[PDB]
Amino acid sequence: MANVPWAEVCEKFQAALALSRVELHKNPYKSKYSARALLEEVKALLGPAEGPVAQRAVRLAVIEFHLGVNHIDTEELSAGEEHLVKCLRLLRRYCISLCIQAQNNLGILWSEREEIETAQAYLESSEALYNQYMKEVEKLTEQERSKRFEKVYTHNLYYLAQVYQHLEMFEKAAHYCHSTLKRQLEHEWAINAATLSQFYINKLCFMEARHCLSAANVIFGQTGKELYHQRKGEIARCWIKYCLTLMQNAQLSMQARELFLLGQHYVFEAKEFFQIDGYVTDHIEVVQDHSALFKVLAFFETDMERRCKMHKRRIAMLEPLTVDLNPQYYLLVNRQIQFEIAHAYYDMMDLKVAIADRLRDPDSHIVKKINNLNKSALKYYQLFLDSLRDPVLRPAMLAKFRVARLYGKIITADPKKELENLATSLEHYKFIVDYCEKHPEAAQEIEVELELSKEMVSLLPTK
Repeated sequence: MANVPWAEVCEKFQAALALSRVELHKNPYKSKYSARALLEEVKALLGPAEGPVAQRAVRLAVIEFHLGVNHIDTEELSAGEEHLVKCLRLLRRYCISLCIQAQNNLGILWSEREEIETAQAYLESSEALYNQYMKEVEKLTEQERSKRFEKVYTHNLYYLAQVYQHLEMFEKAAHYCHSTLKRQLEHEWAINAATLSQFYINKLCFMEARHCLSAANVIFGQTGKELYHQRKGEIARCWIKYCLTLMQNAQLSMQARELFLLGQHYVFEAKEFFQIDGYVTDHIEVVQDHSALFKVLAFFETDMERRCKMHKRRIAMLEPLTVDLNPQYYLLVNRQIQFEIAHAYYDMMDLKVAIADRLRDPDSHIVKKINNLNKSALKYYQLFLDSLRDPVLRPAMLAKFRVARLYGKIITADPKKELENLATSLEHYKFIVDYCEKHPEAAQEIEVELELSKEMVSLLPTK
């Protein structure tokens, strides 16, 4: 009886790799266990009871890899981690192939472990050994022993980017997954381009964002081609990040018309695909960003009126979609859309006071439009307080100031209703401030303004 020759280890390699490869397809309670039983039969066939004879070293390294895949098959990886760290110690005492296989095993076990600090420390040590390899002091190859190193480099870099994005670490993780995108398109990419564009939204450089993002669009066009599509939601979030980039560029510009034209084309194609791909919550977000871009995209005086009735038609298309279901989720999104229509009525009232400042106020159709708008906004604020119990510092104070101005300037009734309405607004925020015991931001000067208003409307209508 001699030792294990090359033919026996090659037929064992072929059999084990072929059955594990046809088992990882996942076309069951025993077939995966039959692959694990064959591999533990090889484990018993090992029999452990320059350097030494390299056949034993190669077979122990590949059987440590097979023990690791058996442990990830059985989800009891403690003995697998023990055997692999002993393999790491014996390869330290005992190079390309062994260290890259040990590093892939370490990466997959510390990705299984989900402990952040140990996984990131082991990934930094494998990266340090990678930089040491870049320092640099057979029969049937895949591609010159280079394609295997290429794919495990991309896999290890994507997994360390995942461990880094489990932390905050945004700049270095973003650079690392951009390197994975470059290394992949030189030889999941939609979500990786999505988080690149989201980080660049969090950043300030948008030209490189548009460069890599249009590269993502043209490789979506030239992907080349089953059941799990996900492209609808993926480019839906891409259109979402497109309008968020439009939001931040309009915000930095406001605090020419080519932005209007690109907004027209991109949000038109976006709204077309958003009508294609569902939805309920996505459509709430759609009319949210549509109304918000209609607020931020200001042109002129007479251009404001058509834009206001445009986003009024937008919220009038929002409204009858969520009437039939009505969960408490509808109550929460009803509170958000009442805040949105409150902002829309604030913009409409700025339009109306500009019109009353520059043009004639007591005209018939203008009075009809403003009293219809006042009645609809009173109903909308009635629903907004119906979100509160009829029988956190910023939006409550903003809603109080908005309903205080609504109590103030919209009526020309018998001259006591506006006075009692501003009085109850003052007492409402007095109850708010003795209920919260906290200091406000602008409500103190709007309270002293409403107190002086209480004095002058206590004096002047009586005269």
